[PDB]
Amino acid sequence: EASASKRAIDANQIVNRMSLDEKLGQMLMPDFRNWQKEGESSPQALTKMNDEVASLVKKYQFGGIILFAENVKTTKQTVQLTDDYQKASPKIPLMLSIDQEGGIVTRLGEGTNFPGNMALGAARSRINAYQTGSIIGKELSALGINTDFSPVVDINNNPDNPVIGVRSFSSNRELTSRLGLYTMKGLQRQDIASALKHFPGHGDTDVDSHYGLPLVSHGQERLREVELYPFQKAIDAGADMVMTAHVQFPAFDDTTYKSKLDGSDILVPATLSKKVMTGLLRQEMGFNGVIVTNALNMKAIADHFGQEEAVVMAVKAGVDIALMPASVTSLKEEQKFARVIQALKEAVKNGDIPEQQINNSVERIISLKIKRGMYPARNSDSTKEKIAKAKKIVGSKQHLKAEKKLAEKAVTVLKNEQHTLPFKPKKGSRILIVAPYEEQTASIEQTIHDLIKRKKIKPVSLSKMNFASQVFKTEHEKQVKEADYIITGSYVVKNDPVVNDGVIDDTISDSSKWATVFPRAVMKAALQHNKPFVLMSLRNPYDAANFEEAKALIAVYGFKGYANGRYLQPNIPAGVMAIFGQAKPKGTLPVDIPSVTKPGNTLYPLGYGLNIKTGRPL
Ligand SMILES: CC(=O)N[C@@H]1[C@@H](O[C@H](C)C(=O)O)[C@H](O[C@@H]2O[C@H](CO)[C@@H](O)[C@H](O)[C@H]2NC(C)=O)[C@@H](CO)O[C@@H]1O
Repeated sequence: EASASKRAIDANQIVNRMSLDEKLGQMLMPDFRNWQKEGESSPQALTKMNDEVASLVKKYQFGGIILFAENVKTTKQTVQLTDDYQKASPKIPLMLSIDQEGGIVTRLGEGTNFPGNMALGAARSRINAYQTGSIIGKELSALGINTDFSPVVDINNNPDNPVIGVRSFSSNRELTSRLGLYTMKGLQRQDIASALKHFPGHGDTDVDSHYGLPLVSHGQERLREVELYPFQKAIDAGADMVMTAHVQFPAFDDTTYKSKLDGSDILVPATLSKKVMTGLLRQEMGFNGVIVTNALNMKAIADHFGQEEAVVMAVKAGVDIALMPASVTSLKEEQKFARVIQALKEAVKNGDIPEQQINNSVERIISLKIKRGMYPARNSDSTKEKIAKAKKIVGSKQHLKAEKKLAEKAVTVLKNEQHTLPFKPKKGSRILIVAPYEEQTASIEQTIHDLIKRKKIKPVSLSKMNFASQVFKTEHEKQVKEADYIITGSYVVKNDPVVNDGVIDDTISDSSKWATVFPRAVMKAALQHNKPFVLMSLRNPYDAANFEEAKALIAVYGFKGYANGRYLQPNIPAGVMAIFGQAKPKGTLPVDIPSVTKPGNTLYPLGYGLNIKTGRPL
């Protein structure tokens, strides 16, 4: 009430005293993922502050830094790094931001990973998203990280989407909106600034904006009804920030520019559109929080617009923060920042960007820093004290317990005929573990090893088969014939098996098609030899359509395995626990699964999921 009124006035008074260089500095958020010091031969992961990076923070007075996995490998190192970044910031504390989404996008080396957004979708309950946001937020807070670029509220209603997929809650706008809203609230309750992404909605692309500039051709009515819906709900409920999409939406803005690549005309990406960022987001939708660009180093921008140019265009469009405006990995490259600043200055001096617009943007940034307790600094503990506290919080047993429950709830049973599941092996049974990569067979193996040690199943022998880039051969059939039980993980991004007249082609010997051909070959051999067989879908669940013949089929919505003594995601263990009757899946599909054998039909509908014991829909 009065705090918000005081905050706006304080932000105004503070910005009125800043020089233009200081104001423009606040609007930049670089990364320093890697760094090459004086005397070093090439850039390496920046895990510890040095005086070279600190001097650039002091010189350019950035508003924030985005951190990547390279920068946050251990809790102890992270707390030291964020303290050191704040010590380097000469006047205003930094936003220190990160992509700790959960599931398949996480960064913290020792943090709790969580099963991810589509898993939260499968589990349905919005309180689970709140708990996820809250725990991630608590971990980030302990680490001195104050901004999370989460939640993704893109709606994955194009199954071929290669960049969103299980990063989305759902193909349904209400489920996505509800879980996005509660993620955001959980983060904010821990005083973490939360950014909705990617506006105005990246869900219906089949092109990755990392590698090319995607186009969404839907009309305004559809965009308002679907894409914009979860953004509006979270904006109305007090979203702090919104990250843009480098994606073309001609229904909102058909302005074109001459590409710097091929000289051709290209539709403006939303990030650089005044109609989208000011007309729609700011004015129509009433968002007055911080608008941050998607990363400006991505091909969707960098291919077609110059480096300085993209930053200037983004600010002209109405964004408040330019994310990763230039890549500087040594002091020899530091003028890149000076050139971005000078380009912004010229735009202000010529009136192309009124100085008042700069003031308003910096006031938003400062206001957010005050609102979330970044400014002034709240914590008077020593770094040693902060480290000790964070080591008890980040990846804590309580957090691991919560992660396990959520991952297990999310497991979605799609088929279980004649009680194929749970597997109940006799002593000495041979279990064949089949998955694309060694980390995935290792995750399944370790989980089973733990079950044996904890006397949950009888002792069994385990063999592994890693099938990425392989073609199913006699040696593989022999292993199938020798097994008593077979667990196979399937991994797809875009599910594109070759099918003719309703028949999936199993005659394909091109090893590059391994993802859609090899698991089917294992199934076929297992069924032919009357072997208990379960297929676990590991990434996008659409591959469930590749296994209509199977008697047992589950989806876990997360594919990362086990490496260096650590589970990189909880999803595979949760699925293995379900397979052996040691967890209760409660998942229902948060997307439709299109039929592969009958194109244009839905094989499994949104909301479908079985009770593993009874076979009745949940
Ligand atoms: C490991 C790593 O550094 N990845 C990043 C990208 O992050 C995404 C989330 C990933 O791991 O797949 C990053 O992608 C974009 O950039 C923003 C900042 O990281 C993200 O917040 C944003 O969500 C993401 N945009 C989309 C559409 O996913 C990318 C940008 O250069 O750099 C690495 O690939």
